[PDB]
Amino acid sequence: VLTGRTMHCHLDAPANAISVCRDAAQVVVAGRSIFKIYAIEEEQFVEKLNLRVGRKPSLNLSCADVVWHQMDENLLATAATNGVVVTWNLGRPSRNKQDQLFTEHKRTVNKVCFHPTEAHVLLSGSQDGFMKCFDLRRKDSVSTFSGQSESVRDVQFSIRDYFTFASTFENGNVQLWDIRRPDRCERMFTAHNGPVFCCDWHPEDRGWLATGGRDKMVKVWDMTTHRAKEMHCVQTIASVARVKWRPECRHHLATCSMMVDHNIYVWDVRRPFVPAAMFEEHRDVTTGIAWRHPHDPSFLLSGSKDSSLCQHLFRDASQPVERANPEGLCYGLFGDLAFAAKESLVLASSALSVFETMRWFVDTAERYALAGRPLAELCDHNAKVARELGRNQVAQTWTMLRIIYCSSRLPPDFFGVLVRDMLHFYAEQGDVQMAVSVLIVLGERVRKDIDEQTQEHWYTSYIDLLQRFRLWNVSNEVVKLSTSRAVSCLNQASTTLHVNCSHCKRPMSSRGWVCDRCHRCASMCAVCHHVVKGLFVWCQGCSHGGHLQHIMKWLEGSSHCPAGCGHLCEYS
Amino acid sequence: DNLAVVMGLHPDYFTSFWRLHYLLLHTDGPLASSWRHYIAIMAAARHQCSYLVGSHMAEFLQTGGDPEWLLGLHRAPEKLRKLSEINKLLAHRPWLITKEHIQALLKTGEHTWSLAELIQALVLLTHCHSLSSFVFGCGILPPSEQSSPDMLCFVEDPTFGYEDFTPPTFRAQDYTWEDHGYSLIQRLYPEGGQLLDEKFQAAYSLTYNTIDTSVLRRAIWNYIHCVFGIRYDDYDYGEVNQLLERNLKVYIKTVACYPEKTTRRMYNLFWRHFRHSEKVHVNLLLLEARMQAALLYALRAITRYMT
Amino acid sequence: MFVARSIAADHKDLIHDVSFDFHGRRMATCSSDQSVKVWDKSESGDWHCTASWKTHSGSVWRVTWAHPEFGQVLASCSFDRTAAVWEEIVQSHWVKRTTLVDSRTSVTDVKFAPKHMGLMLATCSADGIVRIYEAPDVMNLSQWSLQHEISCKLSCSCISWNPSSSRAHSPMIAVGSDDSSPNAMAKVQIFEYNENTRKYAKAETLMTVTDPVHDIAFAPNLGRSFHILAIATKDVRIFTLKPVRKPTKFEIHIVAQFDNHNSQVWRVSWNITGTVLASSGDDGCVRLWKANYMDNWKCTGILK
Ligand SMILES: [Zn+2]
Repeated sequence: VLTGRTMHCHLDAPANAISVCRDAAQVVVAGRSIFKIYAIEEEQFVEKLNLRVGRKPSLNLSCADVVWHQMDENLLATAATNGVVVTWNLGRPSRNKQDQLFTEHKRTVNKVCFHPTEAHVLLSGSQDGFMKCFDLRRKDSVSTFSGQSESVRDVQFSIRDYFTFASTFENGNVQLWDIRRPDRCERMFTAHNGPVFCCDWHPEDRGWLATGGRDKMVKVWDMTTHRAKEMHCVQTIASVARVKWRPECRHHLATCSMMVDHNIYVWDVRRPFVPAAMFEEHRDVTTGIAWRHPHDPSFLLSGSKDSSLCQHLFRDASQPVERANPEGLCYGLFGDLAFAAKESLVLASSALSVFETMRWFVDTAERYALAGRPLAELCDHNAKVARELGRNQVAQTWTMLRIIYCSSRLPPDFFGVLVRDMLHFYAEQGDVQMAVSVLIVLGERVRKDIDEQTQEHWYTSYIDLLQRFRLWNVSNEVVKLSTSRAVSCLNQASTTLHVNCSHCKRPMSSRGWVCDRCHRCASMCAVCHHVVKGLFVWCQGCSHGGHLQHIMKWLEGSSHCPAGCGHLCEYS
Repeated sequence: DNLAVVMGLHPDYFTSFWRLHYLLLHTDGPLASSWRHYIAIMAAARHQCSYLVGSHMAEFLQTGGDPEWLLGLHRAPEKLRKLSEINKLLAHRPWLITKEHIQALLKTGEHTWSLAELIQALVLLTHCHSLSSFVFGCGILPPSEQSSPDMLCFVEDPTFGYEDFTPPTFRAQDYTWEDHGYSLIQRLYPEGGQLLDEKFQAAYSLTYNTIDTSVLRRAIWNYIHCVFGIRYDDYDYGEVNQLLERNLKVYIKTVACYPEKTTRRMYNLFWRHFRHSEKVHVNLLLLEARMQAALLYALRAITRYMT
Repeated sequence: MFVARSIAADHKDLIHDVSFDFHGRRMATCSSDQSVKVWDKSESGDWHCTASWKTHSGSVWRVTWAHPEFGQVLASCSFDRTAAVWEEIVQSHWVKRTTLVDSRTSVTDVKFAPKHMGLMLATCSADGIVRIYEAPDVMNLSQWSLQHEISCKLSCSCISWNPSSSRAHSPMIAVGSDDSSPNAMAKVQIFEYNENTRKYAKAETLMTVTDPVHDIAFAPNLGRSFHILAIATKDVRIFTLKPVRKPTKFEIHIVAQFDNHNSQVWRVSWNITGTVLASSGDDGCVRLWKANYMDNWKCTGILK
């Protein structure tokens, strides 16, 4: 089998390519300024050979893709951003593994692959849309089938059908070729919108290809039929690079990002909106991921740009599913409780219900009286209303206030210090309705006994409560005659409409109904044809209107503007 | 305006440019319209082009701006004053840009910016710079003297211009507008990314006919990206020479850096009996190539700070 | 005895938050499949879905309403490291306005400030940064500015403002941690706004709480002189933050400790007036609590 735990290895330069050997013991981390081969031990990992030993500060040997070949133990090939491809043979006798070089490419090469059985085949992807294949015969190094598309970004050969291969392009169309017939393609479908950066065949099934692209998508296509189809679509938070299937588990994908995200995720494909594991140790974008052996899923090797090679293990993950909050609660103005929780406590869906678990507030607000009567009559009316509603402890307070105020004798200020505490008692339980009501009823007698800030607090809290229930009438009746000056000025700001004539254009000044210049009766009704001296209604489109009641009646049975106009100032 | 007629030489580019302009200057976003016009004026005042500054002063005044801000720059909000040195760097020497400026920009305080406004500010600055370059390189009379069918200062350190060759250079294949730069903008600026991308593809669609097309435009692209310093990885610069000529190189390496000096005679001899449309196409491709490198430098500066 | 009437959300994944707006007649549900749904009340008496779209590219954790004065506005935080603001435009047209992209790791909570000091918004972050936004022009919802930022040196998982509307309580915020650190560092903190230095400052720390915190909620004031806070770590807890007469100094007290759940308590809420408190644990039941004029809290209902 295999053994080992999580590891690190701090490198010298950023790296963007990794490959593993058939022995499941070597890593071939490469990049722009480093090309090493590593041996991993159970405790640490030690460099075994530095392939840049014949060092030359030249661009001849960069790296953007390394592919290890499993037919022998020495055949290796690298892709350079100079457009040249350098293959290596570890069996060479001097300190230089270079075997054969190739310069049959226009601009650059991006991905290099082998073919599992035959050892004399080597594909290559370009930036010029010129994919090529090579051989071991030095003279024979050309098979230059091209797709009239943009830059190639990944080529892969199938597992079972060892005559065909796949390829992905920049515009977003995935193709399928066959080595025996390199003239015409076998399929082409538009996988993404934007480049597709990676692909990976399914180890188990006969034909199952997964492509990831810049559009933050991962799609798995079924190419068994004549026309392909999309089954699953995993949505990631950044552009997807280097997607790879896990071994022995046919429904898991390991995908890394190409920007922003530093983490590595494994998805369940069946459940696409939440991952299964979250490896978070890298402190920059990871660049390569490879499963160590294709027959033992426990270990994943993943180097990054932070100059680090890691071998994290499945068991020591950072799962987000078990660290979630499954439920949610909320109240309502009517005592309705909304409760949602997943159907494992009442596992990929949740059920919610509204529990129909302050009626007196509305009737108390409506039926109370706050002015227009003497003090005794107001207290009596409020007491009667409170008694009829069912609360007697509230009802007797009104009558006691009436007895106190609406009667040598007892000292005049006897109950001042005493009435002053009933306000606080009623306020410190959430019943601001009473406190505000009795404050309004009494006024100047008790005004200079409660701090101004407390008065503002009670007024504002009660006003907000009243407005929540859409009781605008009471909400304005509180503002109009509130004791505090700063509170009784809220409908006094930006509540004056500036109005001018639509004939002479000048602003109607003063308080009248006749234009200064036009000399006409501007405020003329459309239905009454009389003069409007009170409430005038207006239409934003028709620019018409008149008396409130007449326009109401007309719009109840008609649907056109009363002034002829023709514009239906209520769209159906 | 007059510039529209000259720019409308081809229809595959004018639509993209108009779309980007409408998104940048009129569509609602993280910054008020008056602020956008003010930073546009500040950006355009770096090459001392008066056509854009004149066209933008009226727009700033008509959109509820404060006349008091146009009596100089010291009478502007301190939040907008923190952008002066970044504008200075982006104008003519973008190689020397780094994390210190951006961290000072997003440093906590009272005039502290936010990362959803800085990106729009940078895009606007680069757009205005390259537009000024086009205006002074295809001279427009406030209608072009080039072909045929007051100002105050508003500047910090006006005696700073474009320096010599470049120093650690830039290997453009390690940072491309394709793989990752577009990804960063698509996340910071969701709508201003595809419009830039459409504009770039449009600038790459136009090809000349005077005598294999693509190689001619490649020479221009690589030459300007080198004079700014973006050194590529698949080019032999011995092939750059026998694609252009000195009669068509002083023009280009004068407009890209200091377009304030380009007179009638500076153009009078471009080359041959040109069709006068290929020359407009060449003066246009410079717009994209010059606004690309600065944006790449700024995006690299952004990405180093969030990593 | 409430009647549990169930509605079919048809969400393709879990549900993480439900919120009533200002009037008790519309609710908004956020799910883990990048969707936000809105349900309105009929005169018949049932909820029907009236709007649904794709919000983020991650997993939406919370959705909150704003005051009706500023319009019909919604906010949402997601695992894609952003935060958004939406408005309904008259049929059901919900349009995106801004994308607060300043975060680096994730956003866990999002809450609107009480609508007496502007249109202000506070977002948490798993890295431990609480940021406060603002919109000086109340009517452009595309122009948001960053005013303050607080670093709490611990993972952040909840947030809750102070609804007290009096001119005697400087605005303050409460943040809750979720770090399973071996050390018993305090996991609930309080910050308050100082009028003269224009800066948020640490006010008090709840040292007695050394267990992971999943929800934080203040109680509506409506005329009280002190403050009440509810924390759901592993048993429901209620605190008191009475101040001292003239940052400011509070004398914290413990008033309730209810292990009735025999599980981990996830979320809590307050009724409308700071009289009843709700709870939600792993047992799958909601529970209500109330006081008895001796400040002796006791259960007042069990709902399945
Ligand atoms: Zn009308």
